[PDB]
Amino acid sequence: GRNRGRLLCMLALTFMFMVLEVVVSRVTSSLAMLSDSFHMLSDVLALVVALVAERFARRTHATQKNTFGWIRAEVMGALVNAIFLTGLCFAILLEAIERFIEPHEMQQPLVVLGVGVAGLLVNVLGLCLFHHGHSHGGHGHGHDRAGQLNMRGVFLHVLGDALGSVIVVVNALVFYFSWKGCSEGDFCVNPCFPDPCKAYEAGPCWVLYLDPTLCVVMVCILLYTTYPLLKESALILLQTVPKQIDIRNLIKELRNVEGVEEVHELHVWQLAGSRIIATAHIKCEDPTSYMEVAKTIKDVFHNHGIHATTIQPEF
Amino acid sequence: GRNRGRLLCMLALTFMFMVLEVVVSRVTSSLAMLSDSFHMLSDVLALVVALVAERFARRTHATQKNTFGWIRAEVMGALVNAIFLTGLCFAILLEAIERFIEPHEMQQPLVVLGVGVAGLLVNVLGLCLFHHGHSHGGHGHGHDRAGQLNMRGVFLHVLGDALGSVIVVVNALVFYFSWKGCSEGDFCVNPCFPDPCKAYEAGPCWVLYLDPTLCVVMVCILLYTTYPLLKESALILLQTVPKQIDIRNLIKELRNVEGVEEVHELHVWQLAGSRIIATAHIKCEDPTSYMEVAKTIKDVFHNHGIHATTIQPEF
Ligand SMILES: [Zn+2]
Ligand SMILES: [Zn+2]
Ligand SMILES: [Zn+2]
Ligand SMILES: [Zn+2]
Repeated sequence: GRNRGRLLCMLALTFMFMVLEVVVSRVTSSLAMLSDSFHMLSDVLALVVALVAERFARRTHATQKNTFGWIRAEVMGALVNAIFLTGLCFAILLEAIERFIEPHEMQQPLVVLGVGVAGLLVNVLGLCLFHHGHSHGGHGHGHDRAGQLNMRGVFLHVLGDALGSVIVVVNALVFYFSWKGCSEGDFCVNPCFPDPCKAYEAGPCWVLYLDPTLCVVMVCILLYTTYPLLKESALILLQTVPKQIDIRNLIKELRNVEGVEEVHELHVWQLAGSRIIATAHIKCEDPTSYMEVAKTIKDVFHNHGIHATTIQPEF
Repeated sequence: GRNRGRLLCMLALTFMFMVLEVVVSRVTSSLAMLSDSFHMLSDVLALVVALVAERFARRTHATQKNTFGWIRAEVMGALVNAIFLTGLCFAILLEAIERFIEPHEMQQPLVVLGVGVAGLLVNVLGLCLFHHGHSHGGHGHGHDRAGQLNMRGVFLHVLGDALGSVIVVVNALVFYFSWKGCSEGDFCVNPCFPDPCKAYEAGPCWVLYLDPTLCVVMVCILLYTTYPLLKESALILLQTVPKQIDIRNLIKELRNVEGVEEVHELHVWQLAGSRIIATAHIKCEDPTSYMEVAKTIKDVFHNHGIHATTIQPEF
């Protein structure tokens, strides 16, 4: 409820800021603003993926197209958001390099500054806002993490953009305060800026390379903060034993338990969130005591937290 | 062996064509070629993430950080390649739109045509070249798909680029054969092309919008051919029952087996490739006949192909 509401609100606000950019470009007769319209198309794509994902994670029930259900869909949503952000980070880095090798000068600094401040406000609002395993429930004795991962994915995109907004605002301010370049055409020369199109002193060209370098630094930050989630997400999709559980201790402890000849094929794997699933085979001697033995076996897995289990007797 | 060899060969050839583009740009004093040097960073990135996938998928061996192995790592490699291609497709579409709204004219058509023909040859070479679940093996009676998915992922990128090379070559040819635009400056006017920088008849402007539209069409093709894999890959990561297996028939057939009145918690899920894993609970009356009953139970799962199983008795 709350999560879907937050995502829908941000998607709606994102469309509103898209319309604001388009109309501002229309009044100003500029096209790079329209280019900013498309970054907005990309934030809208992250938000829509995070959401298919919330509806779907909710169908936590035993369908027959998935005997397990869909919570893993939410983890995958987090994963794909992370991968999308990493791809956008690489494309941003390659644009930063392309602007380092080819400096780019912009026009109408005031409207750029205004749209950048508005985007900074929107992104700060988003960052403040976004701050059948038979497991989550039931003691589990028998005869929520995914939400955090999905929101951290959306939070990283919003942070990414926010850093983009900070870079645009700072660059526009530095241009307006410290760049005195010439465009009138009378006593006009651009020594630093190459490519002064076709055939006083211009502004300090060092400032223009202020834009690339910070962007590069920016992506590093994002990549750093992106790395744990895509690690965590790709391990929720690798059937790796969760870090809290160690298998060597489990094997020796199980065998310690009475009546148990062995264990073989112990697979412990983590479902989406805290729904760790473990299946085992346990050799015994007397099948009748097997049941009490199996309850002891359930007690072990249990101490270790694995409260969903299937342990074949293999007499 | 063969797969790692193909991937390493294409990565090496990709670096060679990167160096060729950089040196050609150096001789020609052009920078958009350097832009082509960067798409190359992306083809190289797919090729590396398709590989770490190959390196890991072979460690199919009961580790204690992952009790299943890493074949799922290969499926995830396929998945991430697909997602990367889809992201590049969206960015390409948004660049195509940005060039539709702002037409772009290029210089030095001959070197662009040569690099495009070389890239077309490289991409055609790549397309012709790239054309413990205890399941793959063992009868499995007891007391390779992932490679296709990973290569189809790499094949789709290579196809994507190949279509990019075809578009660049065709556009360069059409410019050289049907575009007679003016740049000398004497009896010179660009009516269609707006933004003729700062202050005869130019070439037909309809051709210049030839570049955007085809690109858009191109991405559609890619998206179409990309959709099944990312569906197939994201279901290998959703624990959904494989399409060949239906659960309703399985439940009734297991119930029809003599000595069984119950099944509960039937989970059937597909490991990476054809390593379908199914765990079940089966209630019985006489534990001694349970063993022969369990062999019958193994026969059922088996017919259905589920060749790894754990089936707790719950007497
Ligand atoms: Zn963004
Ligand atoms: Zn317990
Ligand atoms: Zn490519
Ligand atoms: Zn069989």
